This record gives sequence, C-alpha cells and structure tokens, in this order.
Amino acid sequence: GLPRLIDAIEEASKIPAKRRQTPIKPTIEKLTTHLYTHGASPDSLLRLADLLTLRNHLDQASLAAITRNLYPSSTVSDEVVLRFIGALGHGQLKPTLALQALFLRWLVMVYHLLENPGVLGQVYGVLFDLLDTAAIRPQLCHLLALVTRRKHVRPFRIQAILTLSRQTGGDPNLTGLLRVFKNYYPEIIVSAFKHPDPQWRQHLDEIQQRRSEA
Amino acid sequence: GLPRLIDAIEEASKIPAKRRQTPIKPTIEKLTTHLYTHGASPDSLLRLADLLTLRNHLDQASLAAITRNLYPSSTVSDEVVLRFIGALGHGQLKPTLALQALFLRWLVMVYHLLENPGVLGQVYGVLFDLLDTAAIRPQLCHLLALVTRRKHVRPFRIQAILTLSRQTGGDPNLTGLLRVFKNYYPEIIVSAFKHPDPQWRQHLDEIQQRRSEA
Amino acid sequence: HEAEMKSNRRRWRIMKGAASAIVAGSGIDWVRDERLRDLVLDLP
Amino acid sequence: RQKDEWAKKTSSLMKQLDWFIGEHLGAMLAAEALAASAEMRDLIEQLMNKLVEAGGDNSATYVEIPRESAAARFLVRSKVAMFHPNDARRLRLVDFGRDLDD
Repeated sequence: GLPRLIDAIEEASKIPAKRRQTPIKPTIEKLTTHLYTHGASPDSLLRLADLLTLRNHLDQASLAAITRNLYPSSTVSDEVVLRFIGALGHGQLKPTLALQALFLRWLVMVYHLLENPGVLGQVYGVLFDLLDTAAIRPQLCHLLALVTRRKHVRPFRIQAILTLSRQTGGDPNLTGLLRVFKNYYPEIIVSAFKHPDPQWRQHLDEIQQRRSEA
Repeated sequence: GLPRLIDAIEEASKIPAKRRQTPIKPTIEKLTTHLYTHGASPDSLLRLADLLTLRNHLDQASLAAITRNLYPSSTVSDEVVLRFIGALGHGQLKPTLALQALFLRWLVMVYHLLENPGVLGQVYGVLFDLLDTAAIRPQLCHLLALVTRRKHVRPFRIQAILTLSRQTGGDPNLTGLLRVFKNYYPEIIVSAFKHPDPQWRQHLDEIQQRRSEA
Repeated sequence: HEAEMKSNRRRWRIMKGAASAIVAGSGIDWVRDERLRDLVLDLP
Repeated sequence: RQKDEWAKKTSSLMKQLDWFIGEHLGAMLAAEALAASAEMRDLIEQLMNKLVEAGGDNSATYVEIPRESAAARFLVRSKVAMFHPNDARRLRLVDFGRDLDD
C-alpha cells in the first residue's frame, strides 16, 4: 500500500501545484497516516529522503508533515543519512533551513538505528563547519555530540568552537559540545543533550518492536 | 564500577563452591542490580558471555540470573554472538541445555542490537542442525525464523523440517518455521513468533533510550 | 627512522581535509556522484 | 612499511581534487574557466607545501595573494584557508594534518 502513495507523491512532485489535476493534501495525509502506523521501510525511506532533499514542487507544510512522521521500520542506511547531510547549509540545491533543523532532529532520534553509524564520522567536518549557521546550530550540536570520537577532536576544531562560543556570547549548545570534546582531551579549558521529543521516541519504539516478530 | 564486580565473579567462578571462603552470590546480586540499572557495555558483554559459556563453578541459579539481566547498553558484537553460538549443543565444555535455551531467547531479544546481524547467517547450519534437540527447539525456531534468508532454504533443509515435523506429531514452532520457509519457495506442503517477554523488551528499550543523549 | 611514515600519512590528512571542505563548499550535490562522494568522505 | 600507501593515497587524491577543480570549480569561479582552475590549483599547492614546511612555526605559513583573488575568497569561505588578521593579502591553510596523537 505504501509504495503506491510514494509513486503518486513523486509524480505530483514533478509538476507545479496549480497544474495538478488533484489537490495533493489528501494524498499527503494518507502517506502520513500510513507512516505513523507502519513506519518506513529502508527503501521507502530512501525514496522519501530524495523527495525531502531534492528541489521539487512540494510545499513546506507537506514536507514537514512527512519529516515528522518518518518513523523507520528496521534500519537507516548510509544512502539516507548522506542525503540529509548533503541537504545542509546554504545553496540553491538545498532545502529550507527549517526543514534542515527537522532533518538534524530526525538524525538524532534515529541515531541508534543507523546500519553504519560511523558514516557520520566520515562526514564529521561537513557537520562541524556548519556550526556558524544559527538556524540549525542547536540540532547540529546535539548530533555532533553523539558523533564525536577522539579522532575528531583536532586543535583547529577546538579553536574554532572556542571562537564561536565567544562571538555568540556563549551558546549553551556550543558549550555542551565542548564538554564532549573535553571528555577526550581534559587539557581543554572548560546542555547535556536530552531526547528532543519523548513521544516520538516512544512511538518509534512501538513500531520497532515488530522486528522481533516472525 | 562494573569491571570490579566482574573481576570478583570471575575469580570465584574458578573455585568449587564448598571451598570458597565467602559466598559469591551477594556480588552476583550487585552485578545483576547494576545490569538492570545501567546495562552492559560491549566490553562488559564479552566478559559476561565468557562467564555464561565457559565451564566454571557458578551455580545454575546464578548463571540464569545474570542471563535474565543481560541488558546491553548500545550494541552486541559478533564476538559476543559467536561465544554464545559456540556454546550450543552437546559437549563436555558446553553449558546446560536450560541455559542454552535462555541464550537463544536472549539472541532473539537483542537481535535488533547486533552490530552485524549477518553474523548469524554465517552460522546458519550450526543453529539448524540443533533442531532435533527438544530442550531448545522453541527458542531455536524463533531465532531461525528471524535469521533465515533465501540462500539458507536448500532442498535438504526443507525435507529435514518436514521429517522432524512428522516425527514429533504437531509442533507449532516447527510449523511456524516452515511458514517462514514458504515465503521464499512456493512448492511444498503447507504460530507467529511473538516477543518472548514484553517486560524485558520494555526495560531494554528504556536503557537503550540513553544512547540518544550526550 | 619512523618520522617518514607519519609525514606521508599527515600529507594525506591535509589533502583529505582540504579536498572535502572544497567539494562540500562548492554547493554541488556531492552525495549522488560517487566520484564527489569519495572526495568528501573521510576513511572509516 | 605502510608509507607509500599514504603516498599512493595522496597522489591518487591529489589527482581527484585537480579533476574536480578543473571540471566543476573553475567554471563556477568564472561566473575564463581554464584560467581559474590553474590559479586555484597553484594556490592550493602553495598553501599545502608551506603548512608542512613550517612544522612547528605557525607564523611562517602565510602566502602572498593578489588584492582581489577569488580563489582565496572561496578557500576562506569553504573554511580551508584563513587570512592573516592584520592584513588580508597573506593566507594560510587551516592545518588539518596537525593532530594531538598523530
């Protein structure tokens, strides 16, 4: 039932809203409802990420609705993760900063479901160089705090984060990340990030429990 | 503080119980309480798996109590999985079938936490060859149901499952595994596996939720 | 004796750091081209 | 030793970067393309060659740059290079290679 809905959203995604022979809001709500009930397979996730990440004619409300109901069934692939990472920052190919904050929030909430959590370590510099962008900084810091390992705490990133902390007048999300840095190198001069939506976490857990059934 | 508890339990596990100078059970109860509260990191899991699978002088009640409290924090490594796999079946060094049944129950309950779930596919024969052992058959069937892929459904395995199903009379755990074999192939003669302990599952989930915080 | 090893190994660290930030800074979709993705991704 | 693999990886990577600069970046810098690619690669080569030449002396790692060089602007905006605070005609790389436990 779900791949038929994505096939429709994909087609409507290709043509402007007023040229659509049907309003899409009814079909976006069917997809939203199916995702809330069943989750999104690995393959459906990948198609949804393309729809959320490439420039198309979908409206912001519909994209945010999809993002907020993107509960994975089973795992989360590198293909999906990297697409959201490549969406981040400024550029004519990239989505709005508001959706970017939602994608970053999402990655924190599904971090435990990545097939290859190390892939975020391989793009650590892409995430880190974006800390200047205030509109996504809180979500960036939380994700970076989960991704940071000792190999990433390099002197130039220590200095960059200290300068950014001083120039913003002390962002508490920046000092939370610096705390993680200090755990690897206590030599450094001195919010413990909580889950951003407990009810979403609880709903994901319910969906995920079906993986034990057979 | 969990390293020191395991150190002491390892030491006492090599001393026959009548020759100990102090009971080990109060320390096992401290271990069990710590596991319930914080879970077991990957490195602690390996040490506990060694305690549970190598021949020692710990009593069956103490081994079961650790197994029932073996909540992983984060992931389950291949080496941990393979320690348990290598303990299954009949052999001078292997644990009791009753403990083996709890090991297989555990593998089912932590299947979604394996770093590399494919590892169980590489030892498929080991699992499937144990099906005639009634004392672990219900737990084997559930794990087999989760792990079997199309490559594993060879003609000789279909026949052995039907031979075993005939020879036991009705066995709904065999019927359930044959149902799984019948998605991959259409052609041969025609109990959904629920999670064995929802309370354990719920408690594991709450411990796992800490991975989203930094 | 061994200062040569990490000198070569460091020389890769500088190229990978600069190559990754250059491709990720260009604005190009580096995710959906294998060549560009290899340029950006650090080693495991 | 494992040393020529860190040399094989770096000669391979250096060719991939030069391909990217020629095929994609130089065109973007125009908005001729060939001229932009040659000056961005010269500048990156000069930048990297020096960073190591200092080793410890962080102060010596600045190259002279033309007043309005778009290459430097792009490298500074991409966070791969930094101007000198006192004057913006010298320019250093960010020192990705330096590590505390290298």
